[PDB]
Amino acid sequence: SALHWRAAGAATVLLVIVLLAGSYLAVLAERGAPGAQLITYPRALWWSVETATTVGYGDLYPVTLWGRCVAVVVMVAGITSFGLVTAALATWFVGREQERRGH
Amino acid sequence: QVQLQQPGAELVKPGASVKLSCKASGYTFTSDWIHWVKQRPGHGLEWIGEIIPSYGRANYNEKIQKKATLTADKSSSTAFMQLSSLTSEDSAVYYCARERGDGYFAVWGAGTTVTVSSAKTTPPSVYPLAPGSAAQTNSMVTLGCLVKGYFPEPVTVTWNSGSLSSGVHTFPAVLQSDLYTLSSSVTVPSSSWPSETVTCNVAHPASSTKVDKKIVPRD
Amino acid sequence: QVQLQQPGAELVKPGASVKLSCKASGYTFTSDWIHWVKQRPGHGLEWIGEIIPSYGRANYNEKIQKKATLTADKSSSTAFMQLSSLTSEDSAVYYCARERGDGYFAVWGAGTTVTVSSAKTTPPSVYPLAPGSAAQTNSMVTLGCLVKGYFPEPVTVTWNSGSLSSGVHTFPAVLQSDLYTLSSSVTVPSSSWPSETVTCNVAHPASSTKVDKKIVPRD
Amino acid sequence: DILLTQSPAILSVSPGERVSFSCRASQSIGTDIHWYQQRTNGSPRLLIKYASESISGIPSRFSGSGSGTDFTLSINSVESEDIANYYCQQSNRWPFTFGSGTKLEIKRADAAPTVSIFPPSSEQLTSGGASVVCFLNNFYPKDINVKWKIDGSERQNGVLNSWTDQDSKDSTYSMSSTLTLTKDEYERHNSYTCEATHKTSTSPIVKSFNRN
Repeated sequence: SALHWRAAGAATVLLVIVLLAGSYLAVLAERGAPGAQLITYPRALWWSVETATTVGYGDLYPVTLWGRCVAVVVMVAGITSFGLVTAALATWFVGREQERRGH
Repeated sequence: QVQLQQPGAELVKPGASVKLSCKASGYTFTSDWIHWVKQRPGHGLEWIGEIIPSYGRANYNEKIQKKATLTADKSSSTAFMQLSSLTSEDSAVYYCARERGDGYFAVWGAGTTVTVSSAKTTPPSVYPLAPGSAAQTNSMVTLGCLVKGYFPEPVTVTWNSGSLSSGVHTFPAVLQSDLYTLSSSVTVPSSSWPSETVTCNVAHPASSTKVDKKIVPRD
Repeated sequence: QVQLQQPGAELVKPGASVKLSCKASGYTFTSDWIHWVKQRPGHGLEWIGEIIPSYGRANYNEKIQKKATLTADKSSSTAFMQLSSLTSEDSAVYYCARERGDGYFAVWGAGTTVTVSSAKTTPPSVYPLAPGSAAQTNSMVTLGCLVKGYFPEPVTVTWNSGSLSSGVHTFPAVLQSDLYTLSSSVTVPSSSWPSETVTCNVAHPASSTKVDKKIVPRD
Repeated sequence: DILLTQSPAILSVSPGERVSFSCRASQSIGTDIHWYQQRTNGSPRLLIKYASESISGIPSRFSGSGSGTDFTLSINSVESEDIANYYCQQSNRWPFTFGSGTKLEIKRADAAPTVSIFPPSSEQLTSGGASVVCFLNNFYPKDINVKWKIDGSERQNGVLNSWTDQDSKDSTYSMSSTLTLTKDEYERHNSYTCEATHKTSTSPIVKSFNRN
């Protein structure tokens, strides 16, 4: 099993860990901030997914410094993760294209 | 099971502080928040604050004078609320409740009656109330017991250690010269008393006292 | 076509239940939702609920006592509404309508009159109403027929199996000793009757009865 | 902070009738409204969550509807055990907030009080005190007067009255009237009587005893 597939697998596991830790820590950052909506675990988890995929729905977002710090890590993990799957598919196609010219 | 166990009462001198306890059982998650809610007599529910025991962070109602400090003991599954420098404004029932981080109080403690007063704790006197000799009986009969000269609130009255629940009234205490008085009433089929026994049980949490009193006919 | 076919009436004893049917025709999509709407006499439209026949999922109005259960038969293109434990609150016209999943009721059924009552179904008696001998005729003449002692509602009156529509009044029923009565009126040029025939047709869905009555001059 | 308005404060209904409690939020909170029941001397109990979701343990009789700002808790066919204060609570925005509460009150048939007089107890006399207790039990409506007479003369000193809230067993009310004297004041009168004036009788209901 090639590096690029191990890495994509790793990045998926690591992103799901980031989405759960992020759920938990967003609620922990945002409770105590009057007006905050990112304060129960289930919608925190939905929030973490729409943040990682950079969907920017705009139904939920953090209003505190530590919530926003948590948000930044989730976004970076999401963009890296999905970038790494792209790199992995590039490698696969470059390989399949070497072979298809008998290199 | 009882998910949340709180002490029935605390008496506190004006100016003094008190730590309320809340010992949790059933399922505990990392996600669990313990909340505290204040209810003054004849008034509604007031959210005081929250703590997450797994991390130990606490948030408080901004809109009210901060009286409280929340701590928890991870090992003994107990949350504490330190109310400090109390006055008669702070006399109330304080509930603890458990929230799974999903927004609603699944389960509440039975609540701690906190009374701020300079007066001494006093256990109640319990007195039987059996009818007079000349009173005619219906198919039913009414018995009671008189719980007087106790402080502070509350008391819990039960009949036949809790097995008698149908036909029971407990009147709200009246307060007279820094001592409370109430009475409770029980109705049973006239045939069933006194051949079947009838006992009032009177717990006074503040004095750690519980007394029974059998109701027998007047001699 | 008629896109949605509902039975004209159902009588239901208080406490009893009833299944209303709604047989669809024209185009059917996977996307199609069938809705039910309640209208009490002299009142407005009340959304009861929806089902998607292709998947069989149903949603209901939360704001009202759940009386209904929606099912559909994919094969017979029929949606059903089981209303259970009815009372006189539930007496009403229930419409079914079809929505293409784009938000508006393109087409409605003719509606089922549901009456909750302990009274027996009774077909109507139909009586002619031809003028008396002494009545003078204008260029027009007025004829009618009297539909009395039926239960429950409704009846449908038509003239000349529906070919006569201009000059027709049907009065709302009045209710007297658990039986309804109404009358309907028809005006035709005085020349055209009786040389051209005039027949009232009286359908009573609840009793599966339809009767004709020719209006002829009094002998 | 979100304000929850519960109007009206009191809701009267007849037995078996449908009842709706309103909760209005000061801004949209989707379906993040939860409903609690608190009976007399009892702790709150969750009835409905997220505006409409059943809790196991709760009679099917209870339901919830609404979204945004306007929320309704409903009971189809009320009964005596429903007598309580009902609160709403939001979890959309920090901090969580409660509605001011709505009391349910049932209008049942008029019922005359069952009256019981108790002479003071020997145990009480032993401590130089004497309380004469009168129970006016299971009556409706809740308006009622109690009169004390000693030896046929009316008495007002040393009398303390307590009324219960509407009973969650039968929708009735009850009241205690307790005449307190010293052993001595009690020892120098014969007859103690408790007289109850209620809507259900033009005549008082009277109970007496003689210390003899």
